[PDB]
Parts: sequence; structure tokens; C-alpha cells
Amino acid sequence: GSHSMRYFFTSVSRPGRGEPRFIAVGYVDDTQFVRFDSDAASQRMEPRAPWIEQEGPEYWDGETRKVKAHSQTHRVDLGTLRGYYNQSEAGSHTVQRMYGCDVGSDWRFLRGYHQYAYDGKDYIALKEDLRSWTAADMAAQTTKHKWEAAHVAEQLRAYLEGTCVEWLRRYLENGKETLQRTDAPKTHMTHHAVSDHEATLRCWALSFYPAEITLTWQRDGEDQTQDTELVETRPAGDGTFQKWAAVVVPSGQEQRYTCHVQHEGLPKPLTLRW
Amino acid sequence: KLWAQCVQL
Amino acid sequence: MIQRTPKIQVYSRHPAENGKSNFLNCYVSGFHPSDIEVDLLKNGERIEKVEHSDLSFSKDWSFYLLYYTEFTPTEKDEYACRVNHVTLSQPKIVKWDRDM
Repeated sequence: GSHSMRYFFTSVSRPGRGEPRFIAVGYVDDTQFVRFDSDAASQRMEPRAPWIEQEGPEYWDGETRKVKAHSQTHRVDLGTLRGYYNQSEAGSHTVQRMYGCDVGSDWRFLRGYHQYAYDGKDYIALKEDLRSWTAADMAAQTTKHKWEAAHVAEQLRAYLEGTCVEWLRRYLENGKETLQRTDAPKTHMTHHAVSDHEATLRCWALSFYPAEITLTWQRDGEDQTQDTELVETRPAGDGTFQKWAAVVVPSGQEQRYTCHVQHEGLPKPLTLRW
Repeated sequence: KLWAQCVQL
Repeated sequence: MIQRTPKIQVYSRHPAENGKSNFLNCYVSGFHPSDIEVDLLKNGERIEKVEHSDLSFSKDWSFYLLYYTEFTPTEKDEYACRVNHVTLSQPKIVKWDRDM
């Protein structure tokens, strides 16, 4: 259905221990495709997906140049925010930035993002309207004033609606085997005694792409959201995702419980019983 | 593709 | 300054079968700041051939990393993930359970 491209930037000041550590990663949907680390030997933007490796030197030289610029902006940004917040020259701070675009099923522009956090709190964010800024505090109101003076929102909007979606579409085509795959989950169920008088049913979804999944337990078709053990969807580390949900079943109530699995890769949702 | 503009807080 | 405790999950890439090669994973998520310590242990000893994902973060700005290493689970080998972070007063050791 829908798709997204995201860039994530982390800059971390290490005062007295040289220049700040800057790390960048790019994703299409749940798939990493690029990285940059200020500390690594290459000083290159580097591929992390097979389907981007074949981009020629022009692509890589251009991404390297930009990521280096983004790195340098964050270096300055760490100084600015220090000033803004009247904070000690020594002390480690984190500047984070994310930007990217959503396309619908028709691969047309759906939403754009451009936002920052300082030390893990919201600093500034482009609003859904793609023209106004949310400024948390008075510090951000300074950024906001500057960006409003400079019509930053308009220039960004151009990227978000043009390049961002252009190159997302291009990547989805070039990575069609990986990026346009729906891998339905491999499911199974386990049963372990907890005591003389109650046992765990654990319902497993494995090896599925993308990460989006609905995994629920019903007792006589009534949902057990309050009584379900449900882990964070986690990466298997091969491009696929894992999840399970568990319920404690009192003795001889197994037949009352149904596991329901929903995923894009499933034509119709699974009901599983012990 | 990264946004080619330099932007500072 | 914002400080968020890591979520830890220790698990295998593939369902564990004794004597069959696999990946041991330690996924740490929802933590701030990014500075974190993650080791994988075998019978309490630290494994050396361990790699991790590039630093990334969620919508709420909390960071996530996957630490991983090739392993072959046995009946009796104990695996665990040792995590330390400014949010923990002591390192956190989560034991690997092949059914979680």
C-alpha cells in the first residue's frame, strides 16, 4: 500500500574529545538503504541494501557531499543550541533531525516531515500543513523566526513533494524484489505449564515483511488486550520481523482461545487454535 | 536522496 | 536532561534447534541518550564476534540498536545480553529463552 522514505541524523558532542559524533541512516519503509558515520574510515555515504549498491559513482559522490554538509550543519547546530540554552561549553548534548515523505498506494505525495530534537525533547517540527513550524520553547521560536524570514518551509516543501517522492519511487522500482515484497508471517503456537492449574499459550509470527502486523488473542471471540503479553515487533536481522503474544490459560480452557494474525502478506487474517 | 540545502537552527 | 531506559529483547533469528547454526540477537530500544553498553554472553563469558546495526531512532526520538552474532544453540549453553546505560544503577543481564 503506502510507502515512506526517512533520513535520521544523530550528532553527539564529546567536549574535549574532538569533534562531535555524527551518524546518518536512510530507510525506505522498514528497510535501511544508506549510512554515514563521521568516525568511520571511508568518510563516504555507504550502501546497506543490495539494490542501492548499483547506483553509480555520481549517486554516491552526491550523497557523500550532502551527508558531509548535514554533518557540518549539526556541528554548528550543537553550538547554536548551547548559546540559545545558556549551557556550559563542557557537557554532552544530542542533536537529532528526521525528514522524509509518505506516498499513497498510487505513489503520490501524502505527507512530508522535517523535525529536530535537542537532548531527546522536541525542538522544532514542520506542521502537517507543510508551511508552519511548531516551536516548543522560546529557543525554538528563534529558529522558527529565522526559518520564517528565510521561507525555509517553501524550499523544504519543494524537496518533500518533488525529489523526496521522485527518489522514493525510483528506489521502490530499483528495489522492487525487496521493497515491494509482502512476506506473510510464519506462525506457530507453544504451550508451557506455569503451575498445576494454568499454562501459557504463545502465538508466534515470524519472518514477515513489512513490520506492520496485528496479533491478538480472543477468549470466546472476545479480545483479551488487557490480559495479553505482547512484545515489541523486533528485527530478526535478515530483513524480516518477529512478534508474539501470550495468554495465561486456566486448566482446560485452551479451546476458548483463538490467536488472530493480520498482515499485508496475508490474503485473509489467520485464526489459530491450540 | 538527501535534501541538498544547508539548514541551521 | 531526558533519560530513557532501554527495552531489551534477547532472541534467535530462527527458532532454536540444537546443533543448527543461527543468530543470537539483543535488541535494545526506547533509550536516551545514545551512549549504551551491550554485550552478548555465552555461559556468562562475553562473545567477541558481535556486530550491531547503525544507530537509528523512533518517532519519539528514542534510539534502537540490534546486536547480533552467529551461534549454534545447544541443550545446555546459556546465552544472555548484558546492557549498561546511564539509566541503570547496575548492568542489566537478560537471559535468552528460546521460546521468547
